[PDB]
Amino acid sequence: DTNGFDILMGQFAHNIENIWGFKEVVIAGPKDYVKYTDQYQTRSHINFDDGTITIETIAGTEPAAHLRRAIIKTLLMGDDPSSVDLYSDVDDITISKEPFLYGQVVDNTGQPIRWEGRASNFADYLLKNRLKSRSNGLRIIYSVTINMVPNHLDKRAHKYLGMVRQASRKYGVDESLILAIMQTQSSFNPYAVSRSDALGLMQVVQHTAGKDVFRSQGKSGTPSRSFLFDPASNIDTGTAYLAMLNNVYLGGIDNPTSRRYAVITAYNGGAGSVLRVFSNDKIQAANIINTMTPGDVYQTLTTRHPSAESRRYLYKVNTAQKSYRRR
Amino acid sequence: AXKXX
Ligand SMILES: *C(=O)[C@@H](C)O[C@@H]1[C@@H](NC(C)=O)[C@@H]2OC[C@@H](O2)[C@H]1O[C@@H]1O[C@H](CO)[C@@H](O)[C@H](O)[C@H]1NC(C)=O
Repeated sequence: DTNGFDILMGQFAHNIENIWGFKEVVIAGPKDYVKYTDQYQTRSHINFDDGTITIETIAGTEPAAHLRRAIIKTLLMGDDPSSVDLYSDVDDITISKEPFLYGQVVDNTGQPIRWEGRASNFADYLLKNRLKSRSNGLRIIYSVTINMVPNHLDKRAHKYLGMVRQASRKYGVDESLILAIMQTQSSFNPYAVSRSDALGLMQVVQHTAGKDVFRSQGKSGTPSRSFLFDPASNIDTGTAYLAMLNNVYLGGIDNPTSRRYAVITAYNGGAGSVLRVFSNDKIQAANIINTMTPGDVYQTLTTRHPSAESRRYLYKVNTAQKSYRRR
Repeated sequence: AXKXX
């Protein structure tokens, strides 16, 4: 039930506010894993864009031990988006022989971490030698920061290449487009959740895109949350929507490169909002796009789309797709 | 970039 989720989300944000202060509320996002434990006194933050791991505690007693468990637990947590609640403070059982972060972070030695002993020794180094302090205005927050390896993003994208490969054959969608979208949407974060309900690697909204893809595939209803936190399903669903936007919704755009710009913007903002930039009449809008150059279409969408997000999106996917195109 | 409801 969505209403139940909206309530708990409200409760979750409030519980953080009471302990940390309104100006210290950090919540999990599409590109940011954030997990609260210790009755909200301890939080772990993976920032996937910047490649940093920040572990913080505001516990008044034995701060270092709190950080230690959160450090170790984060370093060794298993890749399980389906199981963990990033909007609860409950301490999920997550330890794994192949941690999610394995190879994406190295310890003090330059070694990858897949077991408690190395994680534990690395936690001592960080506490002894990288411990920082700052204030709420009322309380001390203690933290350590870990920088991920320089190519942490390539390593993450490596997990999903096979899934992208298949999805690309299956629907006739370029591998480079698919990658550019998941990299821009989630930075290859399997735990990705947005404020607008986008779920997973390709950030799929269940009721709009997810529903529409289910129609083409001859289904009724909606993709479930658990279906979309499965990476291959998520990547298959997101790639289908790109094929659908191209073939059906934006099918009246003739120039394939113009249509690509329209499809990239639409993925994010909806096909109607993209067409409405040109006319309130969907056919007349496509006809107008058909009298323009692709560079002009690009220029119109990046400067005159209503949404600053969708506008920035077009630029960021287009730049990214270049890098994935060769191979 | 990061809730929810
Ligand atoms: C944060 O990095 C991004 C991914 O999230 C965006 C973002 N919007 C901003 C920064 O202006 C904000 O955070 C969650 C959502 O709003 C998200 O955008 C949503 O992205 C998906 C694409 O799968 C769209 O289908 C959603 O409709 C879109 N939200 C909108 C435009 O209502």
